[PDB]
Amino acid sequence: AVQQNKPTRSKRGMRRSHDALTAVTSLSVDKTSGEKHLRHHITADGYYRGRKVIAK
Amino acid sequence: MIGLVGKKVGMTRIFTEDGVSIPVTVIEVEANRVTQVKDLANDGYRAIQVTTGAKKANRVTKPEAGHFAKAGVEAGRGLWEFRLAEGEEFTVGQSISVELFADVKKVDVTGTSKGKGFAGTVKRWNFRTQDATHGNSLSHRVPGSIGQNQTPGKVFKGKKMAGQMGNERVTVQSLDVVRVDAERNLLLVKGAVPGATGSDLIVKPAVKA
Amino acid sequence: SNIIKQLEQEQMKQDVPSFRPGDTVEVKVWVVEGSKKRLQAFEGVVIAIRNRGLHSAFTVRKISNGEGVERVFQTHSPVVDSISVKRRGAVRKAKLYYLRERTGKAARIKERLN
Amino acid sequence: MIQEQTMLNVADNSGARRVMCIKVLGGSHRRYAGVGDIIKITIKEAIPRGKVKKGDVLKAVVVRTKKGVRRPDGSVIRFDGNACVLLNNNSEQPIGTRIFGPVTRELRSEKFMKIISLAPEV
Amino acid sequence: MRHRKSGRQLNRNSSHRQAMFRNMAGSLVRHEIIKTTLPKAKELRRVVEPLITLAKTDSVANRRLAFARTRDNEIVAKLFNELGPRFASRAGGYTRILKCGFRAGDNAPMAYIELVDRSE
RNA sequence: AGGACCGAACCGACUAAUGUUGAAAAAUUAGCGGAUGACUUGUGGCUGGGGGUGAAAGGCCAAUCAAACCGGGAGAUAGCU
RNA sequence: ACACAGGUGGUCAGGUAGAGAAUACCAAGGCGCUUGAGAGAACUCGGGUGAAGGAACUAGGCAAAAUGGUGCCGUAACUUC
RNA sequence: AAUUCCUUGUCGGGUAAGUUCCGACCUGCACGAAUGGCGUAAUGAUGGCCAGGCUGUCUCCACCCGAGACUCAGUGAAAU
RNA sequence: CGAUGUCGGCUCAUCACAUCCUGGGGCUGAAGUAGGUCCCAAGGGUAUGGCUGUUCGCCAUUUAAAGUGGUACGCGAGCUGGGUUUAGAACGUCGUGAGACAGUUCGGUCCCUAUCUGCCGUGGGCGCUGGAGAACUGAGGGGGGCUGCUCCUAGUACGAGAGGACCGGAGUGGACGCAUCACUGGUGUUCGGGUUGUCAUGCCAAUGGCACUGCCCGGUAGCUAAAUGCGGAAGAGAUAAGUGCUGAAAGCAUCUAAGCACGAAACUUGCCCCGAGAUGAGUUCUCCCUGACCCUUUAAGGGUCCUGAAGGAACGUUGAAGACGACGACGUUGAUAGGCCGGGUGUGUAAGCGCAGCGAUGCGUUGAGCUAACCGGUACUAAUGAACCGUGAGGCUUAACCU
Repeated sequence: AVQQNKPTRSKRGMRRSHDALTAVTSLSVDKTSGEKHLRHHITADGYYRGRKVIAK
Repeated sequence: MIGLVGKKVGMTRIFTEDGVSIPVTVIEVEANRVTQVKDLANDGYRAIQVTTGAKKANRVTKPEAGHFAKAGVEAGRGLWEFRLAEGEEFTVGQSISVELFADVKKVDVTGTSKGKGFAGTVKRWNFRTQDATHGNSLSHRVPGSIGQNQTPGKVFKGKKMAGQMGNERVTVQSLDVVRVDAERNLLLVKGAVPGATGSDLIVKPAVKA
Repeated sequence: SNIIKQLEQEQMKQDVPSFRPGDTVEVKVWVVEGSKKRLQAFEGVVIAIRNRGLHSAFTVRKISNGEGVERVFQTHSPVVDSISVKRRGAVRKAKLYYLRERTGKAARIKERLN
Repeated sequence: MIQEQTMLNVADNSGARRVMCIKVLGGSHRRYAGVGDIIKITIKEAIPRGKVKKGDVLKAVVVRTKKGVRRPDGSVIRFDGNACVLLNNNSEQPIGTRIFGPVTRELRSEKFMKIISLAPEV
Repeated sequence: MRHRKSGRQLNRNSSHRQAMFRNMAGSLVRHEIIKTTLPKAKELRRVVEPLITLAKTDSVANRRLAFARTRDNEIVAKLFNELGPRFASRAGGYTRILKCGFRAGDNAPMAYIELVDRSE
């Protein structure tokens, strides 16, 4: 239930070798507004696939 | 002999004339068509590689399409391979139908079983549950002990513990073939075969006597 | 499942009479005793009907010279030779399992007559 | 599906009225008796001047069960109450002369032929 | 192990889900576009769209049948008076989900679910 | 009438499960006993350390009790670690 | 020690059903318990249901299940009546 | 026997089978008369045994509903 | 002794063989059946209950059999806590007494979120020498091996009779394991209905909330077992004990020294599964990439421009796949999910209206209405054009061909 020798910083980084974040990896450009957004999501201005939606 | 690749259509029953229901599994066996023949002089073993069904044109890749194009055959949904039995002979592009089982009397059906996910040892290994009362403290379905003491001080290999049950190749042997229907491309075997409905099966003749 | 639907309806018998639970039914059944093939009769109240096409069953409950018997029958079996409805019966449920607890005057089903 | 500790009714007129199963014979770790299976019973109740008295230990064959029997077409036959006929302990063929209630076509064998010579139905 | 079961549980019991979809269906009928989580949108389709198809056939039994579900009388006025004759030829597909990012409070994948006309 | 009966508040604490680096340095949940009495409770007062108090358990006396706590003798003494 | 599932005396006490200050649902009034979103594995906790059997479990019917109200009929041994 | 070592004494009852239980015997290792003897109606969150009912206790587990467990975002310990 | 928890029960094993069963065999005071005894054999199998805290034991009833041991008298960071052995109390006895007795009796807190090894599962990286998509051979590893009874052979062989076979074959069980959901069922708080109390929707009617899903009655799909299918084998090889054949040393005899044949559930295969990290990194098929130009401490060296393939990954709709990754399907030239349409299934004849009745209610329209995960269809909604990763012919030596 508890460790018996203090683990090293080696073993610590080895465990964290997988904790890395993946980048976005490329975010797509709107058809009409020409601005960037996550794919399959609406843009910050509220367009999606070149048509105007929300408009708040 | 060789086998054929089917597809588990589901289960029904077949009332006999003297009133005995037979639980059958319906296996649609379309035209398995040979895409490659393998000889000792090139591969070290005699075996045929068949395909079956049909695949979309845009979903088959260029390696795969070049393989089926060499064979002179329509792309199917997969490639399988059957070892040949020393006096058998097939050609590439030859179609094989359920008619092959018109004599066989008893088959072996190989599929992937239904995946039950991470299963505990009561489901998985039929361990027996400890007391459900009489004092028992948080250990009802747990595996108990897992080994001995200082001697060995290790858990032995292949100790039955919990983990992924299901979703693996299983072969059911010696199933009685009830009907061969060359018209509808069907094979009715007596019993349950592995897999959910629509799963790919592999039906060979029975190797047991 | 057009394969299975096509394949089962090749076996379904055509002249199964319309009955509903509550009905007193005589069912004639092929009973084989060595070489002779007899046909015996089992009359009782339908207490349950499962409709699944070929896999359609129905449970008939008799009180046979003593204690009570429930035969579940496969409707489309070749064993089940005849079904005839003796007394049409008026109940409100669909599965009459409460009658397992009642005998005699309590287990008494009104007649339907419409 | 009769196991140890199960109180069965008695179908013949041997004198017993209510028996208890104490073993299911016929194999090692065998759990259940059933359609026409032999058990060993003890007699928990008797009528006052029957052939078998209370606390005797003898054999019986199960003739009806609440669980029921399955026919080869898929049809089941459940009764309402488990019942046995008390066979003789050493050389079988049972004690009683009448048999009450129905029995099933799965005592159609050599020995129990006697039991289905009696037994007003099936 | 779940095989072929349908219906999200949504970390609620059955009565809180039922109540929650009753409110949220009421809000989508009322405002015609609401922002919710992406799973709650995807379940809201299977609650909301049957009310529209019930509304496509106006009768006293369907008004009462859509007032047992939904439990609000303004809502069963807009269904049967506005939305039912609005769709009226549209066979399913009364509502679209538009994914719209993540919350700030708990990083949940939001989505705007809206009715499929909103031509106003 | 009743150290009467059933049963809430109220007082308690018989069983089980949880909890056991707790939500809690003794509880929670489900049942449980008493419930007009030798009851229970508020506010104040009195009894003090070989002393109190005790329907008695070596119990209780500020989460401490086969002799409280604080300060001092005091850096007790320790053929032991 | 905590913005702690504990402890803390008195006073007011609506509706319907109910014997009732129990209990259920409500009014006045006050709250949603200061981490959320998913998924729907084992296992743990709190629960629901269960074929046939029905204490075979076990140290032991522990736990669970069962019983459960009002009126009337009826009610044994033994007894300090 | 809350007392008995030998001892699971012996006989009887209950049980298919009873080191426990009830009745009896008496060879009381090592009861016994206010450190009370023997009875004793009622009472007991008292000890032991039996039976009816009842049941997932169990045969032998199965499924379901919820809270964690698992993944994501925020905060962020501990024994060792 | 700056703590190595000690009986018994449960769960879970694992090895030994001095073998309980099954298998082979020699001797028998072995007629047969059943035995006794000894050799070989560890594949698999190897009870449920009463009593007791008990291991043990006795008893009851099974069974082919209910093996004997080791594993901290296996197993308390897996469970229990009945016994022993804390603190309370009492009996018998000992002591004047405090107390004491492995004498008895009643009551009596069992913590731990796993770092490392191990183990069960499941992925990421890199390697395998151009990249990629598939199919494979198979080194090696694991699973599985139990067995009763009935019938025939044959009431033959044997025996005076009673009784009663070897060898061989057919059937059908028990226990165990794998799969599955067609059947029989369980569940089915997501479907339908009945019903009690109360609250609300103005009210009647109808509904909804809350009361364990309020209590119930049924029930789809899925999951499931008590359900239903299948399995353990035949055969081959090398043998153990054992039995021999020919045959000397030893002109006989002799199974062994040369040579040869049998011989068992053990051994190697046969059957099922994993499996190229098998660094010894294998094979086969297919697909893709056929540009220029500088610099130097001229190397399988570095850089710039142009190109970006096969394919993968991401994203989305998701799945009888799933803890998460992973795996599978589909992304508009599209049935991947939702909705919709038709069907099925389940419940059981809705609401409104009409009629009968004083009324509760009943009847007609009406097997009505509503129907979850099911089945068959349907682009209505959502699966976006793209971007991202991956390159540009793949080293050296030697050999055989360049027909």
